Order: sequence, then structure tokens, then C-alpha cells
Amino acid sequence: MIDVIIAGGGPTGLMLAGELRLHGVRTVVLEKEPTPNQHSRSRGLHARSIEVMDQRGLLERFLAHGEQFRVGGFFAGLAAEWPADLDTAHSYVLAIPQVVTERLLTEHATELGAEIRRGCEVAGLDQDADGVTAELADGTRLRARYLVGCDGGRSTVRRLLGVDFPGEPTRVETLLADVRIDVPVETLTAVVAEVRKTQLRFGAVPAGDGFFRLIVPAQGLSADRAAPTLDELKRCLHATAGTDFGVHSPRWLSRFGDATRLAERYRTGRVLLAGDAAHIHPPTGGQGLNLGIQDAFNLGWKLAAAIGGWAPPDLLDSYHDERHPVAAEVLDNTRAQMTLLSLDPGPRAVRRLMAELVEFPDVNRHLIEKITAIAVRYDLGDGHDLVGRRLRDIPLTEGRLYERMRGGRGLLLDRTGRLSVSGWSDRVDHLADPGAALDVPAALLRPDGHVAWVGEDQDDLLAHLPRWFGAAT
Amino acid sequence: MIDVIIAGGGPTGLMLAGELRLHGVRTVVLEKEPTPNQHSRSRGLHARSIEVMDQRGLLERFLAHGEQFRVGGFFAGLAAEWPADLDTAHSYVLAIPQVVTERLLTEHATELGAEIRRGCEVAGLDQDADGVTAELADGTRLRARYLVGCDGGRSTVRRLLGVDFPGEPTRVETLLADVRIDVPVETLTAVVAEVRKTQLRFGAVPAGDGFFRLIVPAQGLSADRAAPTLDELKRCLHATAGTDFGVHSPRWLSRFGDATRLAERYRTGRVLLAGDAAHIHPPTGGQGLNLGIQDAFNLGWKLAAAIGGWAPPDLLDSYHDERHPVAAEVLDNTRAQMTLLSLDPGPRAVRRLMAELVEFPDVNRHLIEKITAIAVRYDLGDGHDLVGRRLRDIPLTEGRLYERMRGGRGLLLDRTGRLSVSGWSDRVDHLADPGAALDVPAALLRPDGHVAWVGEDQDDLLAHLPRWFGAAT
Ligand SMILES: Cc1cc2nc3c(=O)[nH]c(=O)nc-3n(C[C@H](O)[C@H](O)[C@H](O)COP(=O)(O)OP(=O)(O)OC[C@H]3O[C@@H](n4cnc5c(N)ncnc54)[C@H](O)[C@@H]3O)c2cc1C
Ligand SMILES: Cc1cc2nc3c(=O)[nH]c(=O)nc-3n(C[C@H](O)[C@H](O)[C@H](O)COP(=O)(O)OP(=O)(O)OC[C@H]3O[C@@H](n4cnc5c(N)ncnc54)[C@H](O)[C@@H]3O)c2cc1C
Repeated sequence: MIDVIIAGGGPTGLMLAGELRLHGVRTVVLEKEPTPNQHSRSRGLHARSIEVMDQRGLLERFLAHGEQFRVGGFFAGLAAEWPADLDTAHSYVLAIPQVVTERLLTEHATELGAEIRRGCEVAGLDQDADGVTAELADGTRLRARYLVGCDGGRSTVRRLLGVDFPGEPTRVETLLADVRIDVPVETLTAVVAEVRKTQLRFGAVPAGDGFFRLIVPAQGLSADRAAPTLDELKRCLHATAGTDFGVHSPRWLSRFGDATRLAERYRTGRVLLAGDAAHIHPPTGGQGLNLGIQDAFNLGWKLAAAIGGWAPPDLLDSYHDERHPVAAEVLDNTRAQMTLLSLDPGPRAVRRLMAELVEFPDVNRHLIEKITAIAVRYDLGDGHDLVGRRLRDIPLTEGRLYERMRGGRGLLLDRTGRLSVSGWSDRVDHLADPGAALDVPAALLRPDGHVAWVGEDQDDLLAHLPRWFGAAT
Repeated sequence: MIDVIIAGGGPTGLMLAGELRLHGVRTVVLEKEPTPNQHSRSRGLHARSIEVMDQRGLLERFLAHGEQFRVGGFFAGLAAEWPADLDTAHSYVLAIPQVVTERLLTEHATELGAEIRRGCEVAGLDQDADGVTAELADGTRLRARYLVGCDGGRSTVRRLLGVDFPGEPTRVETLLADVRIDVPVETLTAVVAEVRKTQLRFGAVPAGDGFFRLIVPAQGLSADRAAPTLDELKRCLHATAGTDFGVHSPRWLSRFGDATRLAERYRTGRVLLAGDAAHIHPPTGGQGLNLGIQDAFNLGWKLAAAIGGWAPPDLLDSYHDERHPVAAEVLDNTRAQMTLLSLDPGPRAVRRLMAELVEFPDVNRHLIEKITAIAVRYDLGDGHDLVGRRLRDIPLTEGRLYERMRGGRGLLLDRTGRLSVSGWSDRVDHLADPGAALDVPAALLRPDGHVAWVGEDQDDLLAHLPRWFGAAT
């Protein structure tokens, strides 16, 4: 029997598939497209995702396929420098196109034994006390214990579950086009800089083969929501830039709206949602793929614990509880960034103010910690300030913390010489290293790297172990 | 002959009148209303104005008539605490009603010998190479050397000069009403707090005689711009608060718009503009009266120098040059604050972000330094960071710096034991005090307290003296 079916083999589904396979969960990914999508949305990973890749031994291959940037501009285009003191060992943006990210994640899930089935479109579902059935559009059916809808912003699974998707509708649309041009790049660049004085929803990024990615505001809102024609792209370039640059030969035409919507329940019985299936928002700040990877990283070890039979009874519900608030904050911060890009005089004045404020290092750091997700803190109810936050990478006596996390178990980082995870050692590794560079006596880490407990008293540690790791054996 | 006619005896005109009388300028204020206005707009003075009053020996009487506050909320209502480290010796808001401010300024101008003429409405003007004629609406005429329009936001003088008043039109109107209510104050307070969760353009402030000042958004924009009726106030209270509180017996009804307009030229020959006559904007942050007092404080000693015959040829033009940019920044910051009060979801998201940022002390300080005008810096072209800024009050060996400024002359604060203002001592006092708590060798202060020069070399000091103080005698 299949343990988990994943509907959708985008970055979220593929990441989830890898996390599940770490625990020997039998995982089948049903991806509707017969061949990988060739057009990239995402342009890169942010620090929390880069950390996550390094905790799973994937960072070397991501670095080998991308370029590291430390530049300003990630929060609503607000120019700065990169913050000097961001609290991560991975303080950069990894520019890497989404197609490449999906290739790396695909090759990793496949090598861990996930079964990826392309050309398989989930059309229907049926669940009961014991499992879930997925019905494919070709009439075939698959049974598993759980089903996770990782099937993007127009998720079939979300619709079939009848999960509400409340939020703000699209009010502002933007065109995206991969096109050739008929002006020299220096001419394109000169005009773009003049426009971007005021309209920051505009630009042109070379693909390095003579094509350019043009971003240009739409005129109004479209009834269809269909992709724009070349004719509409030209009208929009004329309106914003005063020229269409002789654009021709499009190889991709797209439109995106600024709606911010969040699934009301991430879990419905044995079916969950993750990634764009659970939340949509503007690309301002480059956050969605990152958010989805982190959804998968939250969910995977929990679902694995439930399949393994040791998950405490509330564990799976803690996926919604922790991740739904996080997405709500991304959605809000993208509403704020879109307002900072508005040409209306009030917003332009607020933008000038924000430009003054981001010269303060605390502000610049705050906005980038927000964007890059390194300061996410779940409410795991304790006082100690580290509890609920992920722990950054730190040097050990030999090596580093993230090197020890590649199995995806919990980890007790113990500097006291005195604690013990006996009873849970099959689920929690004991990293007994007084030399570790972390100024607490000990920290219990969940498999997602978030701190569940900080302290130095064995009895207290025994009290917190079952919450995340179930019963002693 | 009259030296200066001031059109308008509001706070700006009255302050200007006092500054001029310090120098024996013959000053006549033509105020159109026969009796003082009884309704207050302004609720208080900000730190730069409080400093200015203390440099002119008026602070004791302002403090005796007002209440000192150190509370958050002055930038778009963003709750904080008052910033701990604001760079002023006068770190507070002086709550004092505008009527009282005008009384104090009137009694001060009158005691210095300004001639205030109430019931005198400027209707027309005529200037030539030698002077200006003001024509009053009763057909009488007065001649002076200069005329300053201090005649408010619908300035007659600005209109007669044909000075453009460009900017953003009113898009958002607010009602103001001094009314009695028919609910207990605790009920009023409870509803206002519920509304102010989201609508911060709403409130109710007791006058202490059973009347309340109610602030409530208008519905739309009015064609007349006329004062609202009680009926319109009720409609607006119902819409915003769900109740009109039984408001009755209005003693004042007003409406104000959010237009931001700035006179294109502060000076037209022998006629200048100051105060609301030169700029209008929202009351967000409580800045207009303050800005006007500071306009007068910039202009007065300069006009006095021109009347006295020693002003360098560019001096009077430096009023426009210095003060026009300052007003432009107030106008912009009020556009930003109004946006932060908008109920639209984008602005609400930007407001939540700003609420996070103002917890950083640098941000809170930055916004309050902006509001209170203490960080205004004129471009007087040097490098030294103090040049162009006002100098805060500082302790002397005995006493304090602001105690020595009450004559309204320049002031060389010299710690070196070696400098000299000989040649200019009738215009610049030499405060030779190595014990003064200021970490520069010496600072030359203009009569408005702004630093013209910092250094320690007599020859260099001689080079900068004529720019502000004319030729040696
Ligand atoms: C213009 C733009 C730029 C962006 N830039 C960035 C960025 O720089 N950084 C960032 O982090 N994010 C970025 N994003 C957001 C990012 O692209 C998405 O958040 C990311 O694709 C979400 O991945 P996902 O796996 O959840 O969903 P998707 O990538 O949509 O994948 C869903 C998968 O489901 C398959 N599927 C759909 N229906 C079914 C079905 N019924 N059965 C089976 N399979 C199905 C689809 O074929 C697809 O492969 C950007 C978005 C836009 C529009
Ligand atoms: C609701 C509200 C609240 C505010 N709160 C604050 C605050 O807390 N702090 C702050 O600093 N500012 C505040 N302001 C702004 C403040 O009231 C004004 O900036 C201030 O009144 C400007 O003074 P002024 O002397 O330039 O003009 P005004 O006070 O308008 O005075 C102009 C004078 O000119 C006279 N006049 C007009 N035409 C003629 C003519 N032809 N001949 C002769 N005389 C004439 C008028 O009678 C009047 O006395 C607020 C404004 C509003 C609407």
C-alpha cells in the first residue's frame, strides 16, 4: 500500500516527497504534466530555504547551479545594501531559476525512492476513517493513508475538499513576457531606468540567449485572466514606457494578479494542503516557493511520524497551527509591498519615508529577516526566546550543526555533559558537545530545526520530549 | 513711515511682529477680525517651537498656560512611547490651545510695540521699487517698505500676487464639531475605542465644560466646502460609529480637507508670504502652526537686516530658499501619514509594518525628530555636520545658551579663547566661554539659532561673517 499520495510535483510536492522518503514512507507523486515545465517563475532561494537545503545535504548541488547575491532591493525594491548582521550562517540570496530548482528537487526525491508519475491528473478524491482514494482523470484510482494537495494556486484538491480560500481579490495585474527586442540592450536599459524612477513594477531581465523577461503593468483588470497577447503587451509597454522596444517572437506570455488568499484549513481529515495550494500572493520579495518548501519541511516529519505510528495525537494538527499564521504574514507583507509600489501620491510619500527608514540597520535587517523567513517563530508556548525559532547553523567541536541533521530526526544539542534522550534515541539523536558555539545549556530541536525546549534539567527535558516525539520506548 | 505691514494677526503674523520689534522695526499688523477668534485648531507646540519661545524669553509664560506631554502617537497615531533620546533640551509636547497661543503672542507683540489693528482687511496691494501700498476694504491705504502676507490658507496676498499654489487637491475630508452629547463619557469612550481599532480619523476630546470636540470622516467630498450641518455630522457619526451619541447644540462646526499645496515663490519683490499663506496640509502630526512660527523666526531678523540697511544682497532670498524645502517636506510627510490612516487593505498592511518598525528606537526618534522639526537642516553648503542645523540649548559656565539669545542678534559661541567678532559686534554677540558644553572649538549662530560656521581659525571666521551679517563697520 502507498502511504502518502502527493498531488502535484512542483517544488512543494517534490520537497515533501524527499522529506517523507527520509523515513521510508512510501510516497507517490502524481504530476499532471507529461514533461517538466520549461518556464521559470521563481528566481531563487532565500536564507531560510538555503539553510533547509543544507540541513538535508542539498546545499552543495544548489550552490553548484546558482549564483550567490548580497544586494539590496528585496523589500518592495527598497534599495539598500544587504544587511551586514543578518542572524544566519547563510546570509545571501541564491539566484537559481525555478526550473533548475525543480530539477534538483526531482533528482533528489527520485534518488531517495519517491515514485514520480507524470501525466497523472488528480480529478477526484474520497476519504474515510482508514485512508484516501485519489481518482485520476483517466479513470484509474490510487489508495493511500494520506493525500497532500501540492497542486498549486488553483488547487484541485482544495476545491474538492470545499476549503474556503478567503482574502483580498486581485486589484492590480502585471504582464510577464519572455520576448526578443529590436533595440540595443543599452537603449533598453536607459529607458527602463527612467521608468523605474517611479514605476517599479517594470523591468527587463536578459535570459542570455537574446530573449528578455519583461515585466510591465497591465491596463486595468482582465475578464478572462487569460495570458496576454503580444498586442496587449505592446499596448502596456507603450503606456508605461512610451515605446514597445520592437518586442517580437514571444516564447512565454503570462499575467499575474495581486490577490492574497489563504486556505481556511490546511488539514481536512486525511487530506492536507501545502504550497500555493494553501496560499497565493504577489511575487514581491520572492517568497512563495520559499514558503512552500518550508511548508513541506514542517509537514514531512510529522506525516512520517503519523505513518510510523508514534506521532502524538495533536502532532499533525500542529502543521496548520504553525504554518497558517506564517502564510498570513507573508500575504500581509506582500500587500504592504504592493502599496509601496503604487503610483498614487500617498503611497509615493510613504515609500519616500520607508526609504529613509531602511537606512537604519535595524530596519533593513528587520525587513530582510521578514522576507527570508529566518525569524519565523512558532508559538510553542515557553518563555525562552529561542523556543519556536529555528536554530541557525553553529560550529561544533568538529564540523557544524547542520551536518548532523541529514537523517531528519530530532536532535538534542547538549552542552551539559548530563542529559539523556534514552527512551527516544530512535527518534532523537543526542549531540553531546560542550564545545558547540551556542550559549544555552542544551536545546531540543524538532526534525525541522525549530527549538522545542531549552534547559539543563533532565527531568524537565523528559517532560518536553513526548510533546513532539511521542511515548518512550 | 511704517517699515513692515503684516497682513493677518494669526500666530504667524504675531510671531513675526514680535521678531521685527526686537530690532525696532516699525510694524503694523492688519487683522481683519474685530475680536479674537474663539475656536482653537492647534492643540500645542512641538519641541522646535518650544525652543524658539525659550530663545525669546517666552517659554515661562507658555509653560504657565499649557501642559507638558511625553506620549506616543504623534506620527499617524502610531502608538509608542515618547523617544527617550530626542536631541533637544526641550523634549516634550506643550499642549496649549491655539486661542491661548495667539493671546500670548498678541500680548508679547503689543508689549514690544507692534501696532495691531483689528477690523482691518487687506483688499488690494501695489508695490514699486521703493515700497508697498496696502489697500484696505474700507478704502483706506497704508504704505510700508515691505508687506508680509500672514493671512492664512486662503491668503488674499498670495492671490493678489498671482503666486501659484501647486500641489495635491483635497481627496479626503474630515468633520470637526464642538458639541454636547447625550451619552455618559464612559459610553462615548468605549465606542470611540472600538472605532479607533481601525478608523483613526475619529475621536472625541472633552473641552471640560460639557462640550466635546468630535472628529469624524466626511462622506465623500463636498461641493460647497461649507461647514457641515448638524444633520451631516449625525450622518457621518452614524456611518463611522453606528450612533450619533445624541449630539446636539453645536458651538462650532467645521470641515477640513487633506490638500497639500505650497506657494511657488515665498517672495515677490517687496511682498513675502509666511505661515498657511505659503503652505497648507493635513493636521496629522500637529505641524502647521509650528511651521508658521518657524517661518516667522527665519524671516524676521532677515527683514530687520534689510530695513536696517546692512543685509547682504542675497539675504532676503534665503528665506524662500531655506523655508520652501522645509514646508515641502512637511507636506509630503502629511501625505504619508494620511495614507497610514486609510482603511484600504494595502495601507492597513503598510500601517501594521510601520507599527513594527516604530518599536525600533531609531525609527521612533526619526519620526518624532521629523514632526517636531528639530532636525531641519538648511543647505548652508559647508561640510561640518552642525552647519545648517539649529543648535540645541546647552549649559554655559553659568546659565544656558538660550538665555543669551533674547536680543535676537547673532552669537559666536567661542570656546577657544582666541576668536573675535570685532567689526560686527553690533550684530553678533561674542559668547566667550571655554566651559560651554559643546564639542566644537566655536560655532557662529544666526539670529534664528542655526549654525552658519564651525571652526577655530579667526581668518576663516572672518570669511564667513559677511554672508549672514553684511559688511564690517
Ligand atoms: C512572476 C512570479 C515570480 C515569482 N518569483 C518567486 C521567487 O523568486 N521566489 C519564490 O520563493 N517564489 C516566487 N514565486 C512564487 C513561486 O513560483 C510559487 O510559490 C511556487 O511555484 C509554488 O510551488 P508549488 O509546488 O506549491 O506549486 P506550483 O509550482 O504551482 O506546482 C503545482 C504542481 O501541481 C501540478 N498540478 C496542478 N493540478 C494538478 C492535479 N489536479 N493533479 C496533479 N498535478 C496537478 C501542476 O502541474 C504543478 O506542477 C513567483 C511567482 C510569480 C508569479
Ligand atoms: C483641525 C486642525 C488642527 C490643527 N492642529 C495643529 C496643531 O496641533 N499644531 C500645529 O502646529 N498646527 C495645527 N494646525 C495647523 C494650524 O491651525 C495653522 O497652521 C495655523 O493657524 C497657521 O497660522 P497662520 O497665522 O499662518 O494662519 P491663520 O491662523 O489662518 O491666521 C491668518 C489670519 O489672517 C487674517 N486674515 C485673513 N485674510 C486677511 C486679510 N485679507 N486681511 C487681514 N487679515 C486677514 C485671519 O483673520 C487670521 O487671523 C491644525 C489645523 C487644523 C485644521
